[PDB]
Amino acid sequence: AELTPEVLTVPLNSEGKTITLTEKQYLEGKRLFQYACASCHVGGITKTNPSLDLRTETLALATPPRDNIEGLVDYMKNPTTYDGEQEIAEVHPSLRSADIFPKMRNLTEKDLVAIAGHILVEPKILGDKWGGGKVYY
Amino acid sequence: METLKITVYIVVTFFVLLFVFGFLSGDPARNPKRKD
Amino acid sequence: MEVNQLGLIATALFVLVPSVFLIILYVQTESQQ
Amino acid sequence: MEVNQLGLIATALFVLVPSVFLIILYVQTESQ
Amino acid sequence: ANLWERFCNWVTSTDNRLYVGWFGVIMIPTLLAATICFVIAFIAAPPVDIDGIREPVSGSLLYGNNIITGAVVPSSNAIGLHFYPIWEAASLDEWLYNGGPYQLIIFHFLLGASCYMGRQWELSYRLGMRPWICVAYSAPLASAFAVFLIYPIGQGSFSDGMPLGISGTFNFMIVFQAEHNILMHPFHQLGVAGVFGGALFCAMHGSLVTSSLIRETTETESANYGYKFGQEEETYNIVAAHGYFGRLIFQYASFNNSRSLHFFLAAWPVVGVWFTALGISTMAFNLNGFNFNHSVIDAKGNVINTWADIINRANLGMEVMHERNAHNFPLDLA
Amino acid sequence: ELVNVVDEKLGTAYGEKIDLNNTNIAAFIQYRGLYPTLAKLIVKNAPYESVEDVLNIPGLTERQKQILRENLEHFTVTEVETALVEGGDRYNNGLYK
Amino acid sequence: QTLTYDDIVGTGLANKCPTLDDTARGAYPIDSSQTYRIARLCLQPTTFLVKEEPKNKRQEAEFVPTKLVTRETTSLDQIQGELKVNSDGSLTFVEEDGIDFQPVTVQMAGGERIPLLFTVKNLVASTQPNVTSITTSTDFKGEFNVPSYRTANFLDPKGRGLASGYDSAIALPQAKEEELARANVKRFSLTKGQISLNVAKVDGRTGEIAGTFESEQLSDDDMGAHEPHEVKIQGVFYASIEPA
Amino acid sequence: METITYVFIFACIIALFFFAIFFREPPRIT
Amino acid sequence: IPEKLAFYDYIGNNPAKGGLFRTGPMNKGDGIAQAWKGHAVFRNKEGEELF
Ligand code: CLA
Ligand code: CLA
Ligand code: CLA
Ligand code: CLA
Ligand SMILES: C=Cc1c(C)c2cc3nc(c4c5[nH]c(cc6nc(cc1[nH]2)C(C)=C6CC)c(C)c5C(=O)[C@@H]4C(=O)OC)[C@@H](CCC(=O)OC/C=C(\C)CCC[C@H](C)CCC[C@H](C)CCCC(C)C)[C@@H]3C
Ligand SMILES: CC(C)=CCC/C(C)=C/CC/C(C)=C/CC/C(C)=C/CC/C(C)=C/CC/C(C)=C\CC/C(C)=C/CC/C(C)=C/CC/C(C)=C/CC1=CC(=O)C(C)=C(C)C1=O
Ligand SMILES: CCCCCCCCCCCCCCCC(=O)OC[C@H](CO[C@@H]1O[C@H](CS(=O)(=O)O)[C@@H](O)[C@H](O)[C@H]1O)OC(=O)CCCCCCCCCCCCCCC
Ligand code: HEC
Ligand SMILES: CC1=C(/C=C/C(C)=C/C=C/C(C)=C/C=C/C=C(C)/C=C/C=C(C)/C=C/C2=C(C)CCCC2(C)C)C(C)(C)CCC1
Ligand code: OEX
Ligand SMILES: [Cl-]
Ligand SMILES: [Cl-]
Ligand SMILES: [Fe+2]
Repeated sequence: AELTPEVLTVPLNSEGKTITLTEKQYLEGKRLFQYACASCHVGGITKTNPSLDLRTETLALATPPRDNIEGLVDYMKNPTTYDGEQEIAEVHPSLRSADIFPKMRNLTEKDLVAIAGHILVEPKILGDKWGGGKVYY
Repeated sequence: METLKITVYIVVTFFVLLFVFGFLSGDPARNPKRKD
Repeated sequence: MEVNQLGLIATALFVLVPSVFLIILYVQTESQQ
Repeated sequence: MEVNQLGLIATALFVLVPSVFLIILYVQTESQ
Repeated sequence: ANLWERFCNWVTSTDNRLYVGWFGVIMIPTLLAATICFVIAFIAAPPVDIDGIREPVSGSLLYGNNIITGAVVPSSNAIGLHFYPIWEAASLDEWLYNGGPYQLIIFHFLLGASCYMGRQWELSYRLGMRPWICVAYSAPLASAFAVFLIYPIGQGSFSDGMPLGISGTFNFMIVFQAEHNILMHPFHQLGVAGVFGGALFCAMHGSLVTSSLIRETTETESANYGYKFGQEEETYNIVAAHGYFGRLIFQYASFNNSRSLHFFLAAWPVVGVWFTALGISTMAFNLNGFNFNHSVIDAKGNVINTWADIINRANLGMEVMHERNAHNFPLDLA
Repeated sequence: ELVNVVDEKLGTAYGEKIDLNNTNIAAFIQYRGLYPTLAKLIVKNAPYESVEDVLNIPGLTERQKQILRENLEHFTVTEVETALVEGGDRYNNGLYK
Repeated sequence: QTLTYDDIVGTGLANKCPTLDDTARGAYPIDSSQTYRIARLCLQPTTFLVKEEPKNKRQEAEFVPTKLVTRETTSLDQIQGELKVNSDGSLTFVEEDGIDFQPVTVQMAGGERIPLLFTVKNLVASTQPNVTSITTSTDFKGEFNVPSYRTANFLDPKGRGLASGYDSAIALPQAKEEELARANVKRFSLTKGQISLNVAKVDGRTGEIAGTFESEQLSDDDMGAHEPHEVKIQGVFYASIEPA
Repeated sequence: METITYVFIFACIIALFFFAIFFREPPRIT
Repeated sequence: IPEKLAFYDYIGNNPAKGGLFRTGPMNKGDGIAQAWKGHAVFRNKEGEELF
């Protein structure tokens, strides 16, 4: 197996538009996810609230939908609850909350998309392990 | 219980003082060769 | 038969303890002469 | 506890027989 | 002389069948209290709520144990590291429920065994000996301190000290492997080399000296009678043992100096057990064994399991079953 | 005479649908729009006689009643089971990942 | 006075309910048009009594004293609810929330440990009718729920449980499962208890009251493995009333 | 019976300790 | 009649009803007494009390 453009092709938006990532961006996204996210989201779970994972099926059913780069980027800008009814920048790292979540201060918008692609590519590689938890280690 | 606590404190105390004073009593001289 | 379980241990010891006593005294008698 | 009631006699003979053997040999040693 | 000097002279007498000494003055009462309490609790103590969840574990013979399953059970998690003398309980019944005997035993025992170490130095001084036997003993003593004192400190509870029991000890080792991957820790690997190598070198030296015993007996008597206690001369031909062993491997992998040989025998196990005691003592602060989980991945990024991942599947079984009623939140952080 | 009541519930509609009287609040993550706002309301008002009684929850918005109407097919009600709703287990049932 | 945590920590006082001066023997006027609440209800047990099993010949069981083994972990506090005024003039307290349960283990002569879920969950306690004031002769009588001591996830030592766990004795693979049924099949009990609260001290100014309570409830049945005991708990209480 | 047995054996060992120390073959310098 | 008194009036507590090699407690023979059953009164068909 290898890391191929077809693996590295994920939804850009919900219209169906897609986009294709390079090896370099996916690896950048992994490095950055580790820097800013993995303390809570290692392997696609969420330590501080296990009921919500980063499986693409979970993301798809969020409001707004987040199985695509734009809505994931928007979530890193202005996060909300799963039903979209409340904003949670106060307790979830975001660009809106770079003052109290310092690690977001220096993230470029291209950095956020790398993080999104990583999140969207990783379950295609790991399948159930991603968001699965210790059952699948 | 109060009575047990005091009794243990005294006992412990007594033994601890034996230890201190015993080693203070010229313990270096108590060997089979040189009495410094 | 529905028999006293301890009968066995009782019988074995009843035999074994006094017999070993006698053997001990006999063998050390022969080691003298 | 629903233990094996042949365990008492196995344990007892396990101790008694070899111990008696040793004692016999030791005493006849001390008397020669 | 006067009373206190008579007492001092008796305490430090080299004529007592057992040496007392100043360290002995503390050692004797603390070891007696530990032993007496331990023997009575092992036989008759009622069940103890080790994990603080009102789920008492039965450890004594009279409450359904045998020699292998019985233990004196660590004190309640609800207590943590708080001091729980008898006089702090409202009743002996409360003290027994919450595991008070464990604290009494371990504290008197750690103190007695520390003074046992000091007593070894003390007699060696009174006899005119070199003093470092007690250093050797420090390896087992430090081991004991680790499982009964240090590891509870780092983890916040004497409920995680090692139980005083055969199966309790196994319980402690299994949970330790899941919580710290001690098998993958270099210091415990050093400890295994320490004790395997101790055993190996023990058998080697015994076999080599035994092989070169000087014919001093007939075939109908124990070879052991060829040696007489205090005899001037050596009863084995060390040149011959070197000649044998030097050829078994090669001439310089072998020791012809007795003093250097015996110093090696002392140092190998002592050092190794220092390291494994330091290993428990630092995993006490959650610096754990190497972690190689998902450490190999393929060009795409599939996980390619190694033997470390199989170990981890075992660890995970231990993790999720131990203390099955004790965790409410998803990480087991102590 | 002696049955495990949770196993017996798995043979009812609790075993296939979200039981508004019984299921843990994490199950409402399964369908879009229910979590957490409406899941909390459903649970707080939780003893319902019929699934449709959930549309009468005081305060719903018009969009909320719609989201609920879209997911009635996913809901059921069975008799409240004491072992499922005690201990706060509807909010946290001891299962994480 | 105004104590702090650091004054109290470790002393055993955190398990004690507040008290009222021996001179607080006043009256709290109840205004029927008004609506009321208990802002804090505190219950501190002082004795646990367990009904002994009168053997087959029986004659009559007594409640025997017991020894507490679980330390100063027994009190119920921060309990809140509305005090309603019924149309017949009685008052009814309806518990809403609070720290309203404590597991307790007491020990009987001979060594039997008796756990119990000391609780007033879902308390509803009412006064006699036509109560125009709360006084030092006001009583409430009430009933509460006693849920199973262990909840559904609780696993027994052989890994068996209600909502989780093995459903058989797995160490006895070919035992006859029939005489093991009562241990293999976990059951969850919900029983009722009764409580009397007898107001003996009233500060009509501040709306604080205090008194003694007695309750009766069952102990743990170990999710159906054995029969429970009847337990009688006695102690003291404190409540503060606030207009709602 | 099983408890008695374990305690009996343990008790015999403690008595062995006493004799092996205080009633040993004394070492002498031949 | 208190059960304690009625239990003395029962030959199974007569110490002269045992045997040399019948070992153990009296409960091992007749069992662990639970209750007095009552005092038995026999009558024939003519209503005479019989003893
Ligand atoms: C060498 C003797 C010795 C030593 C060192 C210990 C050591 C210990 N015992 Mg043990 N004990 C001993 C002999 C000893 N014991 C004997 C012989 C018995 C049988 C009576 C016991 C019975 C016993 C029980 C029943 C218990 C202990 C406990 C303890 C622990 C704390 C004791 C404590 O708080 O004292 C504090 C120490 C001091 C106050 C001494 C300080 C020394 C200064 C110089 C003197 C201070 C003045 C002092 C306050 C005056 C006393 C009176 C005053 C309060 C009015 C400690 C591990 C307890 C335990 O293990 O709990 C987990 C416990 O429950 N011991
Ligand atoms: C099949 C044989 C075998 C061999 C060769 C080893 C070898 C080893 N084991 Mg393993 N082990 C084995 C079977 C074996 N094991 C079995 C059956 C079990 C039980 C299931 C274990 C359980 C076990 C545990 C639990 C651990 C080890 C560890 C070790 C290491 C240290 C062992 C030690 O000091 O021994 C004592 C022997 C000596 C001190 C003498 C010297 C031995 C060395 C290894 C030989 C020197 C080679 C030399 C440099 C090369 C030739 C020289 C020439 C050019 C002149 C070493 C890699 C430890 C480890 O993993 O460390 C990483 C460890 O933690 N072993
Ligand atoms: C072949 C496999 C193997 C081997 C060789 C070892 C070897 C060892 N293990 Mg490891 N272990 C293994 C597998 C293995 N283990 C596995 C699979 C697991 C995971 C399940 C572990 C988990 C594990 C843990 C968690 C620990 C070890 C420890 C140890 C050491 C135990 C000996 C010791 O501590 O002595 C040291 C000496 C003592 C402990 C004795 C102290 C003696 C006191 C001071 C005196 C006592 C006196 C007594 C009461 C009275 C006598 C009186 C009498 C004369 C009448 C040793 C290095 C232990 C360790 O490192 O301890 C520091 C430890 O805690 N192991
Ligand atoms: C004065 C002595 C005495 C008395 C009256 C009792 C009385 C009792 N004991 Mg106790 N007991 C004693 C001594 C005594 N014991 C001693 C010394 C021990 C330690 C071994 C015990 C250990 C003990 C236990 C473990 C138990 C009792 C129990 C009992 C009860 C039942 C006894 C029974 O079945 O006997 C049976 C009596 C016999 C079978 C007669 C045996 C005598 C043999 C036949 C004579 C041997 C003949 C000899 C070889 C002939 C050769 C001579 C010739 C060659 C010259 C009873 C109340 C039991 C009980 O119910 O307790 C709750 C019980 O479980 N006892
Ligand atoms: C688990 C293994 C292990 C045990 C059990 C052990 C035991 C012992 N080693 C001793 C010595 C030594 N061992 C040494 C090196 C080693 N020892 C090792 C491993 C061990 N050594 C290893 C691996 C090495 C290589 C480094 C040396 C170099 C020495 C010594 O100098 C010393 C000795 O004197 O040798 C003869 C003795 C200490 C005597 C004493 O303190 O009396 C005091 C305590 C007494 C008399 C009674 C205490 C009773 C207590 C209160 C009982 C209750 C509490 C316990 C902790 C219960 C534990 C229950 C268990 C089931 C876990 C004792 C026989
Ligand atoms: C087909 C063909 C080729 C067949 C023909 C065969 C043939 C003739 C071949 C040609 C020869 C040949 C060698 C070919 C090449 C093969 C080759 C080199 C194979 C090598 C195999 C191999 C690497 C083996 C490993 C070596 C080995 C076993 C380990 C060495 C490491 C080592 C030194 C071990 C022990 C460490 C150590 C210092 C021991 C001390 C222990 C100790 C102190 C014991 C106690 C003690 C010690 C004493 O010392 C004395 C005194 C006394 C008292 C005493 O108590
Ligand atoms: C690039 C990194 C930077 C470099 C870093 C270097 C770090 C290395 C540290 C070196 C330390 C120096 C060596 C040790 C001290 C010493 O030499 O001892 C002194 C003695 C004297 O030797 C004896 O020497 C005698 C002469 S004399 O005493 O030296 O004068 C002679 O009589 C006799 O034959 C001979 O055997 O050595 C010996 O007796 C031989 C045995 C040596 C054993 C080594 C020490 C103990 C080993 C512990 C191993 C632990 C194993 C744990 C298992 C888990
Ligand atoms: C702990 C401090 C966290 C860190 C660091 C990050 N996230 Fe997070 N994430 C966390 C929580 C508690 C939640 C749930 C919030 C809620 O109540 O809804 C989330 C949720 C998300 C989601 C949505 C997943 C879904 O299924 O809808 C995403 C996409 C997400 N988080 C992403 C994310 C990224 C990219 C992070 C690094 C920059 C990151 N999180 C950090 C907790 C924490
Ligand atoms: C004087 C002197 C000396 C000596 C000393 C001694 C000898 C001491 C002793 C001491 C001791 C001898 C001690 C003891 C201790 C003990 C203890 C402390 C115990 C405890 C126990 C307990 C507490 C128990 C309990 C219980 C249990 C566990 C179970 C069942 C029940 C009961 C409750 C019983 C010398 C020589 C040094 C010198 C100097 C002087
Ligand atoms: O107690 Mn004994 O064990 Ca050390 O972790 Mn947490 O805690 Mn419990 O869990 Mn896992
Ligand atoms: Cl466990
Ligand atoms: Cl937890
Ligand atoms: Fe040697």
